[PDB]
Amino acid sequence: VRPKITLACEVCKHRNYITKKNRRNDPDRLELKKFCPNCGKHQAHRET
Amino acid sequence: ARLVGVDLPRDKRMEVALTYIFGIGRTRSNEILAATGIDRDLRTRDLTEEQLIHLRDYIEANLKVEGDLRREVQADIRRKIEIGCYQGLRHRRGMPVRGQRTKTNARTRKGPKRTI
Amino acid sequence: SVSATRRISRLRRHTRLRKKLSGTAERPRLVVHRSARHIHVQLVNDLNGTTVAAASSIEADVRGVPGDKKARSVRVGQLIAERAKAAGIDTVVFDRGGYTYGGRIAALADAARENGLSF
Amino acid sequence: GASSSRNGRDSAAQRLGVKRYGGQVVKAGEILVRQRGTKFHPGVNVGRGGDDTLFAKTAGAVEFGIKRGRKTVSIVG
Amino acid sequence: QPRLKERYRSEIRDALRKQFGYGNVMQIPTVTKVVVNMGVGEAARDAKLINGAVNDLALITGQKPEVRRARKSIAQFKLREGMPVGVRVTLRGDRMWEFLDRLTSIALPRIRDFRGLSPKQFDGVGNYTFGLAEQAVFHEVDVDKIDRVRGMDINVVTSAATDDEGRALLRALGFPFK
Amino acid sequence: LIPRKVKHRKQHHPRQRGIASGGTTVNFGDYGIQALEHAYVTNRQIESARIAINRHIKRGGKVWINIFPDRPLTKKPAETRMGSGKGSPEWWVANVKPGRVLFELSYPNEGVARAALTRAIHKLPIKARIITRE
RNA sequence: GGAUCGGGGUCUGCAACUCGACCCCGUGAAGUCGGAGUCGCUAGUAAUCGCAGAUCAGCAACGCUGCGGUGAAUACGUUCC
RNA sequence: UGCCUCCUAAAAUGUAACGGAGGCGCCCAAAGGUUCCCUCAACCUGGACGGCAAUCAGGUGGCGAGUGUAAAUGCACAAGGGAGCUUGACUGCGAGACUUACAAGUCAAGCAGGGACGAAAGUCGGGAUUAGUGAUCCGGCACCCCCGAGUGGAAGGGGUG
Ligand SMILES: [Mg+2]
Ligand SMILES: [Mg+2]
Ligand SMILES: [Mg+2]
Ligand SMILES: [Mg+2]
Ligand SMILES: [Mg+2]
Ligand SMILES: [Mg+2]
Ligand SMILES: [Mg+2]
Ligand SMILES: [Mg+2]
Ligand SMILES: [Mg+2]
Ligand SMILES: [Mg+2]
Ligand SMILES: [Mg+2]
Ligand SMILES: [Mg+2]
Ligand SMILES: [Mg+2]
Ligand SMILES: [Mg+2]
Ligand SMILES: [Mg+2]
Ligand SMILES: [Mg+2]
Ligand SMILES: [Mg+2]
Ligand SMILES: [Mg+2]
Ligand SMILES: [Mg+2]
Ligand SMILES: [Mg+2]
Ligand SMILES: [Mg+2]
Ligand SMILES: [Mg+2]
Ligand SMILES: [Mg+2]
Ligand SMILES: [Mg+2]
Ligand SMILES: [Mg+2]
Ligand SMILES: [Mg+2]
Ligand SMILES: [Zn+2]
Repeated sequence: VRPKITLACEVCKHRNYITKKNRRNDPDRLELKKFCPNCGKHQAHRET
Repeated sequence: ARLVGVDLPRDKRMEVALTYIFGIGRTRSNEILAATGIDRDLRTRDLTEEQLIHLRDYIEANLKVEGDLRREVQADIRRKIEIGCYQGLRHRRGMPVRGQRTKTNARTRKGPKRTI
Repeated sequence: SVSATRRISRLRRHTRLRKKLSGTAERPRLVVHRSARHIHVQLVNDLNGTTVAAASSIEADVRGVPGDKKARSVRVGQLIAERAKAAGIDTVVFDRGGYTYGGRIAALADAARENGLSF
Repeated sequence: GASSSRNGRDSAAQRLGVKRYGGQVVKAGEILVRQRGTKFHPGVNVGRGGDDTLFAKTAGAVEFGIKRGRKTVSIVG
Repeated sequence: QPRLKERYRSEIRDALRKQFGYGNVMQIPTVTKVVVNMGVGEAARDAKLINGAVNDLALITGQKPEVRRARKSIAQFKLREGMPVGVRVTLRGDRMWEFLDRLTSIALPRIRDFRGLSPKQFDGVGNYTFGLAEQAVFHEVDVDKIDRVRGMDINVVTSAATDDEGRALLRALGFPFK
Repeated sequence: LIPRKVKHRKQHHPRQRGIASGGTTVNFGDYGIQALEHAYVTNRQIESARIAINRHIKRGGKVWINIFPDRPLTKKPAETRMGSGKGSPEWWVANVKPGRVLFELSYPNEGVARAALTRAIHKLPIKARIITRE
């Protein structure tokens, strides 16, 4: 009910960040602006 | 159109529409519409404000209305309770006061069936 | 009373901000006090509590400013900035004194920023 | 017999308490009092810590004091 | 300019002079605010309050009301925290004045079997509370476009330090008493 | 005498060292039994002493018990090895120290009260004495 | 729908509270067709509407015995009750 | 039977028993970050439905409330209540500490990158804190292109997560 979801950068597809989330509290695949070291800047890191 | 506080519903005729008032019946309406000149066949949605003035004084000066009948009726039944009369005791105990039969009846003064 | 409630609430607010903002000899507290009529400001450096500079809208040179309390706040802002320069101070921390940032207080702070004093 | 071992477990002792006492010379970053909650408060030159650890920002001497009821730890450089 | 106010300054202030000997001109009490509260328990069921107890006071008080939320949980009342359980408005200023003026003028004497309302209802400091039981008290709301009838409970909060002067200023404003 | 509830049903033994610091003088009655040694005094002992008092006086006067057996003493079931947990509380005990006043009498007659009080001391697991309100 | 209540009354009766009938105003309950079960009725019948009488000063006359206005639908038949 | 909290535990730390008590094997996309604002419970007085206790008003009330969750230590300066904007629930690090048989565990100023909030000062490397966890092995996946069994690839291996 709290799976480990990985966040991938939208630009270089780089799966960077792993965190947890409540599927029932938010069923949709969430997005956060995270810092991408490959891009060297913050971009959207949507789940896989 | 609130007449005196009873708030007559629209689309209604005078002679019965006035009867919703607590204290004014059909026979009473026959005179509230007679001493004011308002015809029997009318729609209350067509009531003129000047006419409502013509009956906003006649009722209060020659009739008696909500509140100042309910207060009187509770006042005198209270007087029968306080004076310790047969009617007062009967009214407290909730069975008929006018000598009605109390063996297979008195359901109106009592409640629904009990079936002990 | 309404005045007591305002004074207590404003002291509460300013203590709240004073927990984190302190001001020192090199970068002091530029603390504001606006009444309904005037605004005073004073540069505190509260390691010993020695006000190194002060200004107000009470002296005639700010009284005679053509305009309203916005202008009489920008006047006192430039004034405290120039005598902070005179005292040898160029960077401060700005203490809202417990009032909302905005209005005459923000006008004073902006005037103090525009002419050398660099919080 | 009764199996009254309903309560025989405990957690590890976490070695809390004051680690550097008053007047003791410490280097920067060195933890002074590890504790639960803010039994002591960070004074001048003392940081708090994510688990309320009260380390030293700068080298110098530990001193304990009172700041409006709150008891505090500071370093004098 | 509200006429009850202009006449308030015209005679009630100096009447309060001639009645109470206040040493300073600002000791004179005044109605500081008027709080009108719904106290609706019939909203925790089916959560209907918007067009019943909001669009009515939008026309009555003239100002959009606050939805007072629950603060604790009560099992006997089937209520939990975070449900709309009241509706409140706090009136100040000329519009509060006009609200009392209209109320005493063309609204208050219309309630059924009304003869004046209790003067003992004071809380001991100089504030007054009472209630009503029907929306048609005001012309602004009609009966062919409303739901079931309800009522509002009114606090009137004055600067009076005690009950005799609170009641004195309410009477001078025009509140009926028995 | 039984506590109507206790926060901690299994306590350590109350500690019998030192002179009693409170409840040392006669405070309600005019006669008192005062302890001269440490003991745990059970509720049964207290009750038996109280009955001894009240049916040596039979009437009149009144008896104060400024000692309450609210400290539990546990007991392992009768036929058991050591150490499978603490026993269940079954004795209720008051920790009396030398100098604690255990019982007080008010009685108009002197000798009857004194004899009743000694009758109670003989009921107690303790050396005690009669003291007065000066 | 007209029970229910307050108030005001008429008549009878020595007398109307226990316990009479009738009248006026306002008040306006239960009751929206009634379960299991059960009743009457084949023609001027059921149904429905009044009128009259005996008893009776008065009457709880909706009871009982009578009079007339309007006025039906069905019965193939005896398997079953 | 591991972990967390208290008492035992003898006022540093630590300290045993099949000693006394409880919790945990999560939860939260906000219940995180930040900025700003607020103060609770209880009691008393008055008030349509409403009563002891729903909402309201006024007093009194410094913490007796609350804290996602046990207990302790804390927190009213709030860490408690509310609102706006956000993703620092970062990447590269890390002087120096605590703790410790080892393995582990814990704290950390501060520097840089790129951001959030803030007018600034600043704060932010999840959550008031301390449980919510599992070494190594062996594998999986994404990326990097490091090695590539004659050579070019590839297979396979390696690194980072
Ligand atoms: Mg959500
Ligand atoms: Mg421990
Ligand atoms: Mg943490
Ligand atoms: Mg003591
Ligand atoms: Mg009818
Ligand atoms: Mg019905
Ligand atoms: Mg119907
Ligand atoms: Mg007859
Ligand atoms: Mg006869
Ligand atoms: Mg017939
Ligand atoms: Mg210790
Ligand atoms: Mg020790
Ligand atoms: Mg367990
Ligand atoms: Mg947040
Ligand atoms: Mg908070
Ligand atoms: Mg994470
Ligand atoms: Mg390091
Ligand atoms: Mg930066
Ligand atoms: Mg900015
Ligand atoms: Mg940092
Ligand atoms: Mg937690
Ligand atoms: Mg192996
Ligand atoms: Mg090759
Ligand atoms: Mg080859
Ligand atoms: Mg490969
Ligand atoms: Mg690395
Ligand atoms: Zn990227």
